[PDB]
Amino acid sequence: MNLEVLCGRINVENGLSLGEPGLYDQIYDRPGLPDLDVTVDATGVTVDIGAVPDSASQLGSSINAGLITIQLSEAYKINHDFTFSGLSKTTDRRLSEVFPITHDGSDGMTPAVIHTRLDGTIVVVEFSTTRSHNIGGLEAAYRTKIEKYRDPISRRVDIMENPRVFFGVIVVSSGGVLSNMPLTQDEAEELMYRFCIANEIYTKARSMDADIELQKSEEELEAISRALSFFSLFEPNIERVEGTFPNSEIKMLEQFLSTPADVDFITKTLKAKEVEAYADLCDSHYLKPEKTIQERLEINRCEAIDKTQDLLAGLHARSNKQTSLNRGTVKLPPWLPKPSSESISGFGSLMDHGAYGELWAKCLLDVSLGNVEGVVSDPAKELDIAISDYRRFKPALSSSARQEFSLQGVEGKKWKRMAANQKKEKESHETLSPFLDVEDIGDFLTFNNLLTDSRYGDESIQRAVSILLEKASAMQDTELTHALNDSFKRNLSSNVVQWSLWVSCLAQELASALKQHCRAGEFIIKKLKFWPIYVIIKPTKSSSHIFYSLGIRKADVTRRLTGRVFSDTIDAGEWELTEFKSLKTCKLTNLVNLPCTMLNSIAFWREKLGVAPWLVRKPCSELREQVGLTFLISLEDKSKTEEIITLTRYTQMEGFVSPPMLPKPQKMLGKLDGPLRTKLQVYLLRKHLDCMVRIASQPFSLIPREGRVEWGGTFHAISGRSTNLENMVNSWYIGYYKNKEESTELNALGEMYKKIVEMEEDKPSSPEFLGWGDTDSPKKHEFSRSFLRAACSSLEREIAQRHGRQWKQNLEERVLREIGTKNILDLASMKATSNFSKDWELYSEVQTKEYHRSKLLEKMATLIEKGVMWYIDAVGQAWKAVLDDGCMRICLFKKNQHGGLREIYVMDANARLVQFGVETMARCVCELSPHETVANPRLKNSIIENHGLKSARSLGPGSININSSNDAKKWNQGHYTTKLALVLCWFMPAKFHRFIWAAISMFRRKKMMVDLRFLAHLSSKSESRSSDPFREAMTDAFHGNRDVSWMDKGRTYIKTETGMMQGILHFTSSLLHSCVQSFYKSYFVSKLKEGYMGESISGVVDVIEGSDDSAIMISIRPKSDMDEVRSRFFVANLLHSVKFLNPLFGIYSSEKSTVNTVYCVEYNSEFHFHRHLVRPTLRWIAASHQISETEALASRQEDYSNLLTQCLEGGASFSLTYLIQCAQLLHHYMLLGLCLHPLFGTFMGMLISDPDPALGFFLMDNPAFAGGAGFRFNLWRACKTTDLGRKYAYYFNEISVMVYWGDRKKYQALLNRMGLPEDWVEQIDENPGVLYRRAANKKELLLKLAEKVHSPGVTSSLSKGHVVPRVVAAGVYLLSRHCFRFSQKASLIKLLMMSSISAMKHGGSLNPNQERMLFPQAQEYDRVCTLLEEVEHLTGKFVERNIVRSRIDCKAEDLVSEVWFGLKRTKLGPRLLKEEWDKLRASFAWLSTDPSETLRDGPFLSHVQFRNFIAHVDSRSVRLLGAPTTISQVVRMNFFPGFSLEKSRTMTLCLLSNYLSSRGGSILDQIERAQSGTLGGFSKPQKTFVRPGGGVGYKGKGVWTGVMEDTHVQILIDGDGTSNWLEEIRLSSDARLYDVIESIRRLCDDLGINNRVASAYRGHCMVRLSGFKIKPASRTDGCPVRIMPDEVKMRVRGDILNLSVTIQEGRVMNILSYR
RNA sequence: ACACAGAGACGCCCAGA
RNA sequence: UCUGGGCGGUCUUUGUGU
Ligand SMILES: O=c1ccn([C@@H]2O[C@H](COP(=O)(O)NP(=O)(O)OP(=O)(O)O)[C@@H](O)[C@H]2O)c(=O)[nH]1
Ligand SMILES: [Mg+2]
Repeated sequence: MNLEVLCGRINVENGLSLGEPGLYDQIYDRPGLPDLDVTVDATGVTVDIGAVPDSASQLGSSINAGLITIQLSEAYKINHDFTFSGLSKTTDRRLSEVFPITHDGSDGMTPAVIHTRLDGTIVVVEFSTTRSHNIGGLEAAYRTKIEKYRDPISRRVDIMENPRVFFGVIVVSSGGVLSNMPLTQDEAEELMYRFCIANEIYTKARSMDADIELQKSEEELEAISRALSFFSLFEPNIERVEGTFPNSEIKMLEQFLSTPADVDFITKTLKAKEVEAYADLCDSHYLKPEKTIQERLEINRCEAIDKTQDLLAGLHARSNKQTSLNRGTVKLPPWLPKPSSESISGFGSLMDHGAYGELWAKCLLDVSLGNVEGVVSDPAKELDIAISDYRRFKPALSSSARQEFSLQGVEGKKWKRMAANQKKEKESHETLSPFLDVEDIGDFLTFNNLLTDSRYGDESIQRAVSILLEKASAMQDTELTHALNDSFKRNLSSNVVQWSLWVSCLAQELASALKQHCRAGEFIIKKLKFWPIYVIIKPTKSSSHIFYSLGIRKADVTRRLTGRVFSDTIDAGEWELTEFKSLKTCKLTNLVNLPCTMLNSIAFWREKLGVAPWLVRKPCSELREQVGLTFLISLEDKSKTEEIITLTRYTQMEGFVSPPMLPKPQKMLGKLDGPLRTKLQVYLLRKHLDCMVRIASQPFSLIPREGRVEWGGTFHAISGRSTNLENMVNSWYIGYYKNKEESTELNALGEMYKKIVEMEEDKPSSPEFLGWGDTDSPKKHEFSRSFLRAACSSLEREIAQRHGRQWKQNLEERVLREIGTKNILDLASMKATSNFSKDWELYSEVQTKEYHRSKLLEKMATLIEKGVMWYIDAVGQAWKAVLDDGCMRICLFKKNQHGGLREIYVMDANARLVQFGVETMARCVCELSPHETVANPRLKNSIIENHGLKSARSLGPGSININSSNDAKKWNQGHYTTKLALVLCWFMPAKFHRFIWAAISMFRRKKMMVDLRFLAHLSSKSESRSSDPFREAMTDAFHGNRDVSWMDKGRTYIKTETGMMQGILHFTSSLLHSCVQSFYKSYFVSKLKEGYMGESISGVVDVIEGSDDSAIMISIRPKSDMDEVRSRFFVANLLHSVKFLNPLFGIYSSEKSTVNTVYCVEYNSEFHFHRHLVRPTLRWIAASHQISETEALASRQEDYSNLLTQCLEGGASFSLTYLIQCAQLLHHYMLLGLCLHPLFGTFMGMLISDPDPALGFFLMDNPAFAGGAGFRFNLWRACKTTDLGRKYAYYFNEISVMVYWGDRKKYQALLNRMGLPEDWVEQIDENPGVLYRRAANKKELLLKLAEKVHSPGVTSSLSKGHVVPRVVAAGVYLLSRHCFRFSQKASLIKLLMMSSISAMKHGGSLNPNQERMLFPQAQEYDRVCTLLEEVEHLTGKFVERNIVRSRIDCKAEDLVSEVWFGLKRTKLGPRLLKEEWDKLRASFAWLSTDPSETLRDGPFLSHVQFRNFIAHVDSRSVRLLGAPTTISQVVRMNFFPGFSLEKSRTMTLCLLSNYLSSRGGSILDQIERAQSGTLGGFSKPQKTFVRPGGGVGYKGKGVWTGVMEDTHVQILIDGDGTSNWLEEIRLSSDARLYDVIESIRRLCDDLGINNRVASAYRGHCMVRLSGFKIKPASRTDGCPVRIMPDEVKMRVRGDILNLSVTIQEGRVMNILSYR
């Protein structure tokens, strides 16, 4: 309506004013809604408006009741345009036209109505519209708009004299209209009615997928616009880029894009590599001349024997050549005493039994003469501290004793220069000969007494564990849990676990003593709390060695562990003593975790051999061998020890190689080099050599049975005993029992510097093979441009075929959106960033200063403080800094892995911002690839599974499948970082090239810090005498005696030009490997088409690729016996030619690859053996004890639950899950101070009073469904069935026990460097909308940063390695010194008494309101709890080798945000919105539309707690392994292997029974929640005028929108009065196209639909669908298959079962009715 | 004792003889 | 080379992705 009257009524007097916000609610009565007929075209959406329904209150003058139309591009403002079009005047002007330019960057955006004709003013009446149901969101919108538009106007005020400006804001919502210019109630009513009718139009229009998936709002368009503006105005100064980085000319990119691939070179090179591969495969694999398989195997065995003997001779020639040595693998005594109690006759016989005897006697004399206090803590003294709220001796050791101790490292620094110490040091470096006699290790492994019963079931430690386990099982006390508990007791009464108990106690007590220091000659003596073993301890410091000597009376040792693998013990008169041994912080974790490790090992290797936990059987040879091997690996904890058994997987996968090809296990002799320093290493190496000889002698026998393919003849990697396939795969994985987190000494940092340099120094001198020309015999780091063009074109063809034509525009828009939506804060994280700069280059200046890495969060917050809020506004500054620097800065360390040796690089702050854009670009490009899995996880378990279906469909029954599991070597340093730029720039638009090329061109000069301490100890070592050229290379490179290109005179860095870094260009290299795999796929299809005699071989080829590990799968069908051999030969040639085709692409095939394997593939350690999927369970079983350093006590339990779930999903039965949860309980209580605190039993007794998990109680899963339910499920069960619910209800009615680690010394400092305000809580409270959205301004980003830094995740992120020793070192004072915090400092005994004195003031239970508030998922918890009583006793039968994968399965966050702030986040319409909000109000009565009303009248003081509450309100799904009512089936099948415990038609019958019985609520919602589909209806009801039509109406238009099989089915329908036909069809999920088509046709024929009329649309399309049949997407005719609430009458028909779902016309549609 | 085809660690900072 | 004392979320130490 009129604007001049609205403008002229205001009068400006002095200057700029904001006005007064007037709020006008609904005052006058409102009519209904006019009749609206909306139709969506291919170019616009148009509305016909009917008569206004009886405007008795003069409301509706603005509407015209005629015809209106809008565009698709203008549709997203369908409210903001149509509501406000009466006041809209076409101006297209900015204030910059009427005000002089102040150069503030505000000269381009039109700010809505800016009517100027009032005495020379500008008003800028700027407009808005919201869906808020309250005032708080309206106030937030007003504040956001005024903050957006206030500052530039005030900046532009002062340019002219006497300003007259008067800015204003209008906001319209359903609840009312708030403004600031003078407005009367009538036009406010008009605007609100226009808003209601426009919202109705928008609701009708939201049944169109062109608008549902349209751009959300102006935020996405503005992000795309700013990204476009940055990308079109970014000058990287390319001449400088060429001047400072090598190989940075644009001409490489121009010639790659312009000059096509030379077909003649490709044709010549392919036949050259084909004949080379044929010659190599004949020569190496013995085909010329012709021979049988047997003699081929014998001569391959001869080659293997010769190669192993050559390696043995080479290792023996560099050793000390000794065939006998007395060395113990386990350096701990074999004592297994009987612990009784605290027990602190010729004490002179120890003096003359050596130096250790002298020390022990002169210590025990001080013990007897001195004070008992100090050795152990008195219970009374510790109890006197909690309620009321170390022994050191200096013996005069002799010179001989001091020298003997210094020989073993005790005070060895002072006696370094003596002759004996120097001789010991010289002999220490000697390598052991491989021919050393190690028969004792094999004798111990084969025969031992580790699993024999120890008979201490009535022991106090076992009594404590038993009572705690009985209390944990008291709430579930049935027969099955009792049987498995008794089995755990038997596993706790073995000899090995009883030895491990006192060993773990010693390790934990050493970890406690690691923080103590002693003077020269002082020692610390203690007694084990249970066992009568005395420990003498020499502490140096925490980061150095701890020394210990053990002593025990000869009468207290009841029995010993058999075997000669133990170190010699000194035999004195009445005591047995052990020499001084050393440990470190890293080595203690394995010894702490020892009894749990043995318990889990016994459980796993007991069930894997087929004996039940509840059966009694004597241990066999192989079980003892596996347990002893695990014991020795855990006790030794050395990298070279586990490397040999790690390589056994790659060695033993070669036994699956099919003819014609021989097994090649002797290719791994290259990685088996290196010195051997222990007897166990020698034994493992010889067993590995024997395994290679046995593998080369005979392959694994692949037997085709009646319905499945099986493998026989498989055997253990080390012990060599014949076992099953699963046992072999698991035995490949015993080497991960070593700790990941191994502290690396400085002397090992040099050798890991080799891999950076040893491949850099061989850079080719000519860069004309680095991307310029073509080469048929390429050196490493070189590649062919033509081959890269061919592979890139092949992947381009694949992407265009899969995602339709003009896909580059979609890729451009998604890349622009992804870049624009990124802010500064998302890249801020608690990951380490480098601090290396130009000031750190010269060692002559940084010799004293020590280098510390900073946090990325701190630097990103520093950039936030400087007024940088968007990501694109920092990349330019980062590139300016990097280009001025001239190089990219990197700092290194070592990865704490198991698979080998690996260096890890860390960027500075500048390079990360540049790398992030390229990373997102490459990820978005790889998302289009149909065989890339790094960005598409769903393809990991899809391509392998669907290959069988494709082979069955295309080739039919009887298909031979041949696989190749390729792995690349040196994936990072091999790729010269010009290939990746070319590959990325092939797929990207033309205007994005000049940033992609630059950002990747900075990887060609890498500037890497080396360790400063390494430089300090190398500077004073200018003379080197090592038998390795790299050591002297480092020495004279640092000292400048020679010239190298990778280190200069006195520089703290190394230069690296060739190669990328690890994972830094992960997605781009994934794209490159996808291109290579696509080229190989096309080439393989071509060769299978051209045949071998000219007759084609009918076969299917598909490839999968990740980062460097790929797999090629080829299924072929021979037609005869003679054809099969030739076809297998041809396929073997094709799969072998990749090893020579890869160097043309610069990829080097490793010896880790297993080529030409039938019915077997490995991709990501996921071994697919035909229809039997194999996972290594031992990795997750060994992963069940590393926990994160957390502050709350229950968080330890939830971490244990997470690790337990990880162990369950790896393929473990529920019995192992229960047993390893028992071991987790034991581990948690030992960390609580079970073996280090005198006051545990009383603590134990106090847990009689209260089983509170927050106070230190461990909850246990139900043994039938253990691991699959979280910790919160156990908490819920305990609250319902025990008295814990009373305590929780009392605590809630009154208104958790958490401990600070280091009292937040670092955290607070991390706060103080940021400078964040301490008053941010009220700023969050006053604008509730700062969350639930992303960001809009600098202040809200700062507030979100302050919210991020005050989070549990960032709190539990400053923890360092060796978490278990640091946790257990606090176990001596966790109970009896004030360390916990309650919701000041108080000991946990005090917390238990405070809980106990309030236990008398307890009553009732948890009402439904509190348990719904606290325990949000209670419904499915009860549903899964009520499905467990059907099987409760050990009743069943023994009847598994068919293990496959199985899976077991609006929300309030969107609802609250939409209601309170009007942000579109829900699919549901207004009716369902009101219904869901009413249900949420029924859930919590304190909720209200006003945010302030909910804040003030709620239990949360500020909005952040409310936000975390809503986040915690909002599904748990678990993946298992087993054979192919579902819950009952998987529980019955997955309890124990081979043992049973006592479209889907069945689901359709269940739904029908529910419909006839009406057990639940709406049957439509029950069907939808059951994942069945077929729910929806019309939105244009096919307008019906008169009967003469074909069904009265059925003419003109019509759309059916609904959900079937989780899709957005939006079938367009149209009739001409004589027939009805579909027009366009849209689908969301393309999982099962054929079943969806069948269901669609079945729905269609019930109403009557013809597909004769094809279409009128020839645009973008993925599949074109003719009549009831799939056709090619663009051939002819068809229709464009496109990928992007009331129940009144369910009557039935006759003679057929029917469900009347008649939506808007007299025809019945069927859901699942049928006959 | 740990690390290593001999680079390290086996204590480190403080005023006093 | 001795004398007194002080020393822990110490440092080493943890990157790119899923
Ligand atoms: O922790 C990791 C592990 C793997 N990766 C990335 O994944 C790649 C493959 O991981 P990889 O174990 O195969 N190492 P690679 O350099 O290929 O040599 P090799 O072990 O002999 O085959 C590596 O080259 C890294 O780029 C990481 O970035 N971080
Ligand atoms: Mg690899």
